[PDB]
Amino acid sequence: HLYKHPLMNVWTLWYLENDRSKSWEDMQNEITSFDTVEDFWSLYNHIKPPSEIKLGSDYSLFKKNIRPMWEDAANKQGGRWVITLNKSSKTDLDNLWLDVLLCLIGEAFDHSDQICGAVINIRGKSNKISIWTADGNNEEAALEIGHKLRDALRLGRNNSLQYQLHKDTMVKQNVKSIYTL
Amino acid sequence: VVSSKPVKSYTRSRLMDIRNGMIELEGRLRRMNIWRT
Repeated sequence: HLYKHPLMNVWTLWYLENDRSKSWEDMQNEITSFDTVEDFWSLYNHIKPPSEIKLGSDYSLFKKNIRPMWEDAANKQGGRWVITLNKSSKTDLDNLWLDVLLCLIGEAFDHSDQICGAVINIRGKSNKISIWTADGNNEEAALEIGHKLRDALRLGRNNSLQYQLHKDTMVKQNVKSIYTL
Repeated sequence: VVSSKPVKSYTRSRLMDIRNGMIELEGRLRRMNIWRT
């Protein structure tokens, strides 16, 4: 068990205890970083699936030295592919999230250097899964990634993909979509 | 194009296969009530 399959990138897993906090509160926790398939699986097998974590929690897998925030240099000019999961079962939820992680670490996208990370929001009622990219103006990259996502998760009309710029996402209570699939 | 980071890809199927043929982190996983066996 000495040898492990190397990944192209180093990834970091993040846990968000609470989605609402005061301006000085840091509810975002680094859990660990990994460089190999085996290390990822080892991490995965020891943490709770998103169907079992607290409501108002987040899971986030981002490349090393990129925070799960849009204020970060890697995310500032970028955006995200959003998938809304209304009335989705737990096994389907866990499977979608895992398949997303596998897309990331497995480098399933041609524009790999456009991928920043991904995050799942568990809110009980309606959960969400998002894939963050570096540049919202990079139409080719965004579209390619979106199509790959659509195929890799076998999405139909029922669940639409929405590409939203992080700058346009600043609403207290809908958000404009640059691209739709 | 040739660069310092050559492409290393893994299909979902491959990754799952690798999963099948198989620190102090436990403490922090337990502290966050995230730990699971």
